Amino acid sequence: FITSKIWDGALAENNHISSIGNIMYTNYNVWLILASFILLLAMVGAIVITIKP
Amino acid sequence: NITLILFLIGILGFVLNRKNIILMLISIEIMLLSITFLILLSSLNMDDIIGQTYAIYIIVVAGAESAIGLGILVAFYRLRGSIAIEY
Amino acid sequence: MASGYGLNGGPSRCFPFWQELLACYVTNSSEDNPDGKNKCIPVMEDYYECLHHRKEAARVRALQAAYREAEAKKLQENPPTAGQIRNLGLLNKEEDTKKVHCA
Amino acid sequence: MIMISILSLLLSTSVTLRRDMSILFNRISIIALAYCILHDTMSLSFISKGIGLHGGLLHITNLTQIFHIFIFIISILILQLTSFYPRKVWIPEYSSLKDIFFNKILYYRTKIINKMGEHMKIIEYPLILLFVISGAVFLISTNDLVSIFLSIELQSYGLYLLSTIYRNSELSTTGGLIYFLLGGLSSCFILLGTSLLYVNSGTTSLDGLYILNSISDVNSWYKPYYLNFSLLIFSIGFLFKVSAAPFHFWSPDVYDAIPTIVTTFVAIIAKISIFIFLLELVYYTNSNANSYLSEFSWTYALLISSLLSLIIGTVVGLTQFRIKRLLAYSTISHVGFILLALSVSSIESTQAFIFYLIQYSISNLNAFFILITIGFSLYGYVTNNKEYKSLLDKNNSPIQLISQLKGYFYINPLLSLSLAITIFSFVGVPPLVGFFAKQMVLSAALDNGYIFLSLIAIITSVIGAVYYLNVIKEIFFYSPEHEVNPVLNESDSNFSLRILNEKNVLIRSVLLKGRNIFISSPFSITISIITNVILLFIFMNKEWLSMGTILVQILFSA
Amino acid sequence: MSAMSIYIIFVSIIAILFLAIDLIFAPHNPYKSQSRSPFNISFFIYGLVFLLLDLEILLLYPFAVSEYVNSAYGLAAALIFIGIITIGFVYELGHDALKVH
Amino acid sequence: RGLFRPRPLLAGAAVLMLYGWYKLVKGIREQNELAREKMWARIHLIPLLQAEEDRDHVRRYLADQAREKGLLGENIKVYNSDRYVRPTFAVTPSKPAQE
Amino acid sequence: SRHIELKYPEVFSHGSPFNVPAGFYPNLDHVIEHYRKQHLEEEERKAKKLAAAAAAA
Amino acid sequence: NTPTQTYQFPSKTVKTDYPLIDNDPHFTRVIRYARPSDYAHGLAAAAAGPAALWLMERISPSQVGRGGFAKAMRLAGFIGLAGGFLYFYQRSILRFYGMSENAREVEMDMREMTDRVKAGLPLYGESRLSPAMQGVAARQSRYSALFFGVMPWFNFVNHNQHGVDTAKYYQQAERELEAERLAREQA
Amino acid sequence: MVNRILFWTGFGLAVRFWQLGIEMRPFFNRKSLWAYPLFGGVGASFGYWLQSIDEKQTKMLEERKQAILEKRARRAQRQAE
Amino acid sequence: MATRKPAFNQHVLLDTTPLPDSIPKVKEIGASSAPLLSASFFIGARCKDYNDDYMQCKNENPGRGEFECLKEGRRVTRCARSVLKDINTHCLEQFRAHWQCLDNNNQQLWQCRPAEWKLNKCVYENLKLEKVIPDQPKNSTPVHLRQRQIFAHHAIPPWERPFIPGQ
Repeated sequence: FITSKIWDGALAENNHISSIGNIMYTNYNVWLILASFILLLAMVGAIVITIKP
Repeated sequence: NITLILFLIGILGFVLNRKNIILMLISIEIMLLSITFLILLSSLNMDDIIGQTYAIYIIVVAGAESAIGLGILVAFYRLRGSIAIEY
Repeated sequence: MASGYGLNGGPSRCFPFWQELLACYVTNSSEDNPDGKNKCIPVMEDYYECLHHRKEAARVRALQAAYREAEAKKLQENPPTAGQIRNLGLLNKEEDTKKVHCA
Repeated sequence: MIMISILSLLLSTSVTLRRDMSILFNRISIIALAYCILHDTMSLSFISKGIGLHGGLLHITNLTQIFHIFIFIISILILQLTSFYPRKVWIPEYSSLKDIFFNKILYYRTKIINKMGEHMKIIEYPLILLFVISGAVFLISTNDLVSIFLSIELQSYGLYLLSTIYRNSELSTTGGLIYFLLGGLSSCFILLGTSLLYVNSGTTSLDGLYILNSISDVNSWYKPYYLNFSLLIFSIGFLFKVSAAPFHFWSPDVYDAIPTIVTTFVAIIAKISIFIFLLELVYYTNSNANSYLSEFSWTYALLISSLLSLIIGTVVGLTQFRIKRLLAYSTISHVGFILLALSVSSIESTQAFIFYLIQYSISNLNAFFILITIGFSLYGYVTNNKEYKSLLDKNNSPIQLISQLKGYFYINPLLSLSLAITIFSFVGVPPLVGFFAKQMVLSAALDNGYIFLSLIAIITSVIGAVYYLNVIKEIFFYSPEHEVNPVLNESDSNFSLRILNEKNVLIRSVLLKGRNIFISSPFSITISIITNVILLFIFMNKEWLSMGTILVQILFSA
Repeated sequence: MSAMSIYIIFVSIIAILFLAIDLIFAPHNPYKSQSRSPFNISFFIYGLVFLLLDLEILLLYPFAVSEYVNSAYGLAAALIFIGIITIGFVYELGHDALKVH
Repeated sequence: RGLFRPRPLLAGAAVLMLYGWYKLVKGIREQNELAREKMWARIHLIPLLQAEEDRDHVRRYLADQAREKGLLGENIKVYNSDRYVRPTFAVTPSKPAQE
Repeated sequence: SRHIELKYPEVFSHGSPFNVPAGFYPNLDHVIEHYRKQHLEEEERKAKKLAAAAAAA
Repeated sequence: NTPTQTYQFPSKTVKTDYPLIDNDPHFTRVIRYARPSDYAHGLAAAAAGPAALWLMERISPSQVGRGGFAKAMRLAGFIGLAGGFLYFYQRSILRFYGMSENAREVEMDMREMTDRVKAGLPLYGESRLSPAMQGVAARQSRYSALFFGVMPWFNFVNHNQHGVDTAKYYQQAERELEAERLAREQA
Repeated sequence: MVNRILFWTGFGLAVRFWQLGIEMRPFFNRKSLWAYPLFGGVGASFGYWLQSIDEKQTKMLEERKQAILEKRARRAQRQAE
Repeated sequence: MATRKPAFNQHVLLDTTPLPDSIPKVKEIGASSAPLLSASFFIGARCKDYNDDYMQCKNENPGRGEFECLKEGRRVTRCARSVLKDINTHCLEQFRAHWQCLDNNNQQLWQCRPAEWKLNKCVYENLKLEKVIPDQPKNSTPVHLRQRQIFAHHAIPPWERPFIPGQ
């Protein structure tokens, strides 16, 4: 494998966590909403089946 | 290719297991990690942050599913006292 | 991949191929003429080549075999050393630059 | 709307620990779903094969919106079981519209109506049900591989939680454990299939996968074996969740172990969402030109599962004696018909598929409602049967044996007739809605050359009819083993009822007996409407069949 | 050979030496059923709520290193996500699953 | 003792918080202004750096095409497009330099 | 139908706006013109329907 | 000043009965173009929720303890208010989509948007968001009111991607910018 | 004879009858008689609404038939070359 | 050679083959990172048009910008080369002071304002080039013309003054 540099592409590089953050809340935020509902359901579900009311 | 071998290991967990249902949960976690490992390496080869984002949601969902399954197992153990199948 | 968002915050390296594949399909395929999507076949191959590099790998190893075959036939009386190589194009090392370039 | 109801219900539920609020929370979930129907009804004034939404992660079609509404309506009907007490006190002197709206009746209701029953004291039950509904609607509307996975986990995880929400039952906790364990395996196959799609195509978009497939269907360096092979692994995980053979073994245990009211929702809601989602995926991957791709088409897994579900579903049902295990095997047989219609992808088969799924869901709904209502009708009956005395979780599943229905036609004939009509519809006897459903699937299969599968379908139907006839034989051909409770009507055991006006002033008093306790109206009316829809379909079929005709014409619109 | 790589080696070597001294010089002589009790559900609940809450924080860390680009639009969806997960925390508090009293 | 009455402590806390936020507004705004200068400084350099890299890629693409036609007799076509794709693989000599 | 109509034609506007190399994005003017025509045709079809079949009543 | 590019983004074309005004109208346009019957329908829809719960209580009493019914009515009122408002929003926005009879609205948008052209205003306003973020906002909320039974969403962003060729507005503005000039000349 | 309004008025009457039969409650006591005009009235409403669905469905199917023929025609004229 | 960030590289591959004679030859820039950072705004002053033209040429030729824009590529090199000769003729001392300060200060411009103000005055009164930063907030002083730098490790001498051109 061979690699070289670019300059226009490297003007302000993001770390991977910043590249994810760029799109995670705006372009693909439906996934984030869906995941929150799964986390919500997991929280309420695991509590309801294990503890005395 | 490592991800393939890991998926086999998780698959073989069910094949080699008649009585240990705790190993059943672990095999599901190995398979999920194997599939996530494969997505992550492919998205590095294809220069795609969406693949990394997909991995993050699988981790979240796998974590949430482990929470539910451990909860269901606890509701089962409370009435039974064993996690062992009499086979 | 096809998303348009690469690892460094820029666009993904295969996105232009994906955009052109979608462009070819939208403007050549239709309900009146379904066979226009056959024009997309070479663009789809280019997108698959950008993702996975099979054809490029097949060419480079075919060529490298020939390159290493011919390189063995020739006789290197005085190949450049790594030290001379590391002085290529440097401010006060004109002798090493000429030796490396065989000029 | 469904997301607002869940969050608002959760917040009200969060700050309450009062178990008498369960019946009220269930009734609000009904109101919330009625608004969801209203909003989706307004969203049906366009014609499109599909509009992508929210950055292309979701989509809407006319078919998507119709089955959103259908899921809401089935969920409102199931929600009645937890919104009304099973039995009521009715007398002919509190029957006028002025009495119902301005007067009130006072009597000791707690024992009669089963006020503190288990299905009336689980606060979060309507809320978990809404989470499953959200999983199902989102999966119908999913345009994207990541959206598919998130939606299917959301619906699946709620179903596991529903199967275990009766935490004090050993049977329920066991069934929840089984569902989660084998459902976790099936989810891995779905994630594996979605992952192999992504690593090969470089896209998460379903649109993009269909485009690649469309170009690859021409008549060498990157021949696209992955698409069929990925969807094959993908489909197997979905075959587990609809309990198609040979991935069926879990459902007869789980459906029998969990309480019957839970089974009603668990056994019905998931098939609707997965089958509808599979429909679009089947249409857009269908290789029109006979190429090498069609040789390895993933949809043969659907056709093999259809064959195996026809045989297993009918043969294994022959020696079932537990009524809920018989319904599980009856569903697997009916899934074989649904899978045949989906596998043959034609305008006729898609029409047959759409009509079959909706009629099957209302029919399996009628069977569960009748089974629950019969169980709640034995309140004023006693039996000395030794077999019935050794049943487990009798409160959760009052009817567990087919033998418990012996002579039930002598206990309540019209409710027994409703059961018999529903079962004869499962067989496919004309002119019930079930016959017309089977007739449409057979037509399309024969018109597309699926003769061998057409013949196996008719032969399996005769075998399936045997255990259906056996339930009916039990109800009609024998005397019952249940007798009315002597003390419930002993000529000296009267409970008091006060009738009062709007000013809480006593108008009259009346003495009452066990003979004045009836099935609550919500269950009798629901059974009655559905029974008459099954029976009188031949006079009502135009608009219902035309809806599927228009939907398919849009999906196939060249 | 990088500083981080050398660092892990040296830290592990420290642990080996300490083990080595006590396993070589300290005197050694080998001096050398049970009952089952129920366990407290509180310990599963602590781990449960920790795990789900720890997952929610991880999903917010990309936002903290992407705020300039996200601007108003990202903040809205980040706030929606926060609002949804604090409702589940309100459920955890209100139902006293931490055994408040 | 006044050192432990909540009211002067609360007032003291609020002033420190109010001062710290006022300074944070001045800091992040000037820091955002420094980032504007740094990018525009890089922007002015990008064409002269990119043109130098563009020439280097042109040189080596041609040298690879000359190698292939000399070695293999003709040029194998990897892409059907005419576009320049930066190579993923490169022919390498069998050994590195000696020193 | 064999031809696939995009549910989400706006996917043509996807792509990161940061660190864009010069000449990276392919030209999409024929594509936008394709969807301009699709929109203008549909509006005309509605225009020539509720203005031509409405003059009868 | 026609921008010479009045259709800048590939939009989804949808078969409907009535002319498309705006596939992603701003929240305040949807409120302003609402008909008085939309308020009537939305309020009656909102009241239906707590009224249905009250009717169930009077005909099939819940046997709840002392304060339970007030708590359920508070939640039912909020559910009805949410559902009533979403239904109200849908009724108005369906005319912007062209999915419902919209003649009063087609006139009003033509009136309003021609006026901004003659004032030199941007047709849809000025955004604090980056152009790319406007694109993301436009692609999230376009036709999103058709999903209101599942997920709500509203456009609070001033973007320029509304799915409609805007040459018609510039044609109308210069047509009457010339008429207003000729009257000034005839004076 | 399939008149929608009369049929669904009858359907509502049959629902009340079957419901009373399922409940093992008398079919006709005087103070309950308002229910039959009610169930039948709700049935009549369902069938006026089904009437208007049928009108829309017929128009949609008629447009579809023309489009298929129009599609068939142009393809036939295309093959004339 | 791809733009992927390497992680396991252990070797470098060099090609000695020159450009073909069909391509006109340009001499490359011989300035390292610190000097051309301190000359960047002066390059941006004289060479804006050619810089923009070269990037517009490449955008006009997607997928082919390398090969189809070599001549405009050569013009950018010659214009930036002209600024670096010009500064090395008229402002060499102040040039060296600034980039040697930058090269000791993590190449951060706010750590070298006194040297930058010295050079900006010298460049302005010899080559008539002005440092310009687009879209700076109008209510505030431009950051590069502020007496005090909040993020500078060394506080700035009160006597050293920002160079406002034309004052």
